[PDB]
Amino acid sequence: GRRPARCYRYCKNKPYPKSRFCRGVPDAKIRIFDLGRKKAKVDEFPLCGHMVSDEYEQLSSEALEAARICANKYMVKSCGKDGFHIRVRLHPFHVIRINKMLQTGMRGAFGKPQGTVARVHIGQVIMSIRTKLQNKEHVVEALRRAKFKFPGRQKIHISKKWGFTKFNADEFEDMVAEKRLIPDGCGVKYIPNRGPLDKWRALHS
Amino acid sequence: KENPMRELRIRKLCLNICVGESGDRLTRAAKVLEQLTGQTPVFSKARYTVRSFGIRRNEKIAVHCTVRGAKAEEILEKGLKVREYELRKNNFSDTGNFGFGIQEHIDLGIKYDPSIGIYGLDFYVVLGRPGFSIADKKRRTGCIGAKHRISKEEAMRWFQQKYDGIILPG
Amino acid sequence: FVKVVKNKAYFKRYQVKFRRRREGKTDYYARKRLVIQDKNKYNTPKYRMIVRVTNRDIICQIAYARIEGDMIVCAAYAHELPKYGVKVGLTNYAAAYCTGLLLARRLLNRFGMDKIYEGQVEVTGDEYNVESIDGQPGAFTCYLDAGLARTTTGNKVFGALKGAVDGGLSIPHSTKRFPGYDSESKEFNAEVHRKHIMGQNVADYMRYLMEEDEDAYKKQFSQYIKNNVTPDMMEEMYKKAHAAIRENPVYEKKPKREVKKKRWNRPKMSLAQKKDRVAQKKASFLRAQERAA
Amino acid sequence: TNTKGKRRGTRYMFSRPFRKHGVVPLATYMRIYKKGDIVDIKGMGTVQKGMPHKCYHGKTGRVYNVTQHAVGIVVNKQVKGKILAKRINVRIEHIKHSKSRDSFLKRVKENDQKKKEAKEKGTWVQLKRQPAPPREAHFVRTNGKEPELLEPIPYEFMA
RNA sequence: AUUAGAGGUCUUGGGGCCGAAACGAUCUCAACCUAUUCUCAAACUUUAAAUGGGUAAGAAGCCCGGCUCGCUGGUGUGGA
RNA sequence: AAACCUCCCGUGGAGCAGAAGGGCAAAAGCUCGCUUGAUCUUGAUUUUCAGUACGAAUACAGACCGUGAAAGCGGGGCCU
RNA sequence: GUCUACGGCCAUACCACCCUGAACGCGCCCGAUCUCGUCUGAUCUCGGAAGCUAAGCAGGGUCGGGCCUGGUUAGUACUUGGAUGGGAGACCGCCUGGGAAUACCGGGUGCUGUAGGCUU
Repeated sequence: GRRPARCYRYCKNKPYPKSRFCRGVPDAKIRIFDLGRKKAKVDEFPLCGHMVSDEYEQLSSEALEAARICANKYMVKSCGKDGFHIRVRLHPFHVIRINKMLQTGMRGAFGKPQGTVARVHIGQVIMSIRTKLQNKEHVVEALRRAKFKFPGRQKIHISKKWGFTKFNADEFEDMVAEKRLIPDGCGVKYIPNRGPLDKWRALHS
Repeated sequence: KENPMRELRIRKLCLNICVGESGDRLTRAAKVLEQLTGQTPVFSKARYTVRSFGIRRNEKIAVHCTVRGAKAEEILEKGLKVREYELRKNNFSDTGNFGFGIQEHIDLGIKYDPSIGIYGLDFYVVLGRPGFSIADKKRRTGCIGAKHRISKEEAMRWFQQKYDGIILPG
Repeated sequence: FVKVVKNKAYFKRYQVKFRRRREGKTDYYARKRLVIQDKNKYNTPKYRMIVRVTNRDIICQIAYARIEGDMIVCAAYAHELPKYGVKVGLTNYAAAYCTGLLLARRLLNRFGMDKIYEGQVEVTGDEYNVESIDGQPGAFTCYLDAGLARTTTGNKVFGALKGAVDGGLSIPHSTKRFPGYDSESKEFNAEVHRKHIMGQNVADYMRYLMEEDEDAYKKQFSQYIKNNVTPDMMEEMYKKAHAAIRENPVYEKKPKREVKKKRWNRPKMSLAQKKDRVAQKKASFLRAQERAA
Repeated sequence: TNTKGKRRGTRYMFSRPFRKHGVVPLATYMRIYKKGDIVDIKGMGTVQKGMPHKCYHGKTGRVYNVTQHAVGIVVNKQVKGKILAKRINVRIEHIKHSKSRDSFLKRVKENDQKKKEAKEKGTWVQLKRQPAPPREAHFVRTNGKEPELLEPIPYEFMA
């Protein structure tokens, strides 16, 4: 089938995205990046667990698809079918090439698009999971089971942010009281003091 | 205590007959606009070719003509006489203008003759206001501003107090 | 719905045109060809005659371009003509000739070149061009800045042009845009041009409204009736005006009186006021809300 | 191998700055250039006539000839281990007055000023520039306050 | 190039539902729009380094005075 | 849904023979009018470069013209 | 104080909406005999002066958008030079110097030359 992942592990080439020049690329194996009860508000899933990368390497689209399933499978058994929300925060955009044989050797050896891969950095979030803070030890096991589908090493970190938002869990609840944050579906909208005053009236009444 | 420069007037009245085909069928429709308005009309050719309609690129398919002054006002009085001084709320555009189509031109009172035939033309009134000449003068061109614009309803109510026309919804 | 065009992105990428272009006063395409001087001239000024006819006046200026802005060497306005006898009609063609003639003689008088370079004292309307006199200071030379005016035959900007060349300015021109160039046959008869210069074309229009309708005549000419300028004495009025211009083109500015130093405009609001109004608007919005509660 | 086109690789060099397209400001045209004027070259893409070749964009030369619309400049071009003072004819739009020489011209004035001055006074006033010297000895007052302590903050995993 | 939900309106359309029917209502499902949100670009970019490339740091320079010109010209003007 | 007419918004999202990049809004686009600077002739210079040619190009100068009210612009094609 | 004509820089000047504009001015506006040009005196050209600041324009306003300028981001990212530094590698730390960009948070909202008015 396809080569081992050792062949395409290190960020060797410049980013080679599927574009006008590189056409004919087969679709990535991962197509669904959010699953669980993704239609949930911001006030029921406070805890958020990360799988942070520690290596500047490439993660295949097949590893991303496999790790999404293995982490999905464990959460379904653990926190039911609707007690979490998984978000794969790496999209495979780099196209890898293959110089398949069948002799020509290296004459005109510019490969054809083989598959797609995601260039991850050091300290970059690979996959995130929000759930009730009760089920804390249930996500660390879901992410621990997902590391084995990935080359290199990764750290599992439980964020101090509230859910998938960019606000600390220590400051979230109050910033909703004085209405700096209005719940907007899966996320929240920050509201500054810069707009027209008529919008301020619409909130405080 | 309204301002005397805000009285809504008629800028122009645009009449076209889209025959959609060249030939004598059009040059005859040319002369109906002639002896109706009193001025030689201008032709308008097709932008591109469409097989279904039977028109080709740059083919002369229509003829139009614009009328100003009191010559415009009396033709509008003639056209609405055919429409019993009634229009619909959708006939008025949100830019302050309105229009309506007639079915035959002899309805205006002009005498038919067999050498010409009968053509249904199209009306479109462009309401105005003293000061709209700014947006098309060469030197210090400029817009008109919100207050001076003509909304849809103040165009319809103008049609009310002008010709006692009724505006039926539908 | 439909996508909004003028969004945040629209203004982030929007590049305004030049101020004089956004206002619609300068054609920078033609200005680039007018004002700039050849590089091997080195501060030799390139004078140009600016003619701008407005609704109630005619402005004739002469300027050369500098880095910090055009500099006006001298200017003549139509509202000065009442001094020289032209009471009314300060924007017609015959007035344009006077304003051009005034600008010329005023400029030469500031150069000590009024004695030399008289021009056409006996106005004819023909193709006249002043040439420099050897052994004397060279004749002044400028170019016509029509601006944005559509330059067709009989445009008033060429009336001031004819007034300038008859005053003693060496302006390159062709006798094709003058009123009198017959277009279909391609000749120029100076006589009909002499009519427009002495204001005869309007004189007959007063005579035309004599037997046709006098009430409409009173409506087209009111200050003509108020200043008692009948078509009889119009042609001699301009001839008296021209002679009064060539004999005293100097300009004496109006005396500048000190004024009470008041302010009709509204001063710009400060930040403390702008910031405090928001506190009142929000507080009043609340103290009006519990009244409903 | 690459092509030898004249405007090769000048996609950004001759492009107009952001939100600075359109008509050229006329002050560039009404700018005098005497002979021997130090001038720096900067190609503008709006005007395609008389553009300098891309190997002079950013170089600085001196004017030696002035025509109606352009000037002749003598620029130093390095060609494989030898410098060539070569002449180019570039139209005014791609030209600026170099402000590298003026700070010398300005410094000449005070030198010529402070020479005739303080000559009759006799006071010998330093003229040559001198590099930034080692700073003098001074006292630092700690009136009241005492220097606050600095200690490295402990690490905490960001991601 | 691209993930996800929100808030909109029939702006239209998809099976309908009580509608003969009706932008009237009804749950809708979609695209559409407005705010957000995840992820990128050797042949994208508003921004934008470090290293780097020119030029200048005087006597061939500055400052006065006078002549020459067929060049340039309101003007011993401009320039040389 | 698309024929033609009218109004409004419209920083170029069009167009400029072609590849792509750059450039362009009272224009370099579109539409008209008049035209043949796509002509005659010296040198200089740039590009590739050995700093040789050819090609292409840029500034001039001398003519003869075109156009425009004119400043001007034009010795082929907006530039590569 | 402010305007007109011609400008220089070309948004701190733009855009949306709202308010107020003495005097002069700029305009709208009134006409088509002549000049000139249109299918149409709408534009353009021309001749005017009854009316009006409604609009343009000018000024001001908006917890305005944009823009301009700071702070923050951050000595972070990146980076010159150096080591018989670490690490299986991928990469990382240190030494020696240089040093950013969003989000987020402030402040600002045209200066000005020549000529001529008005407020006498």
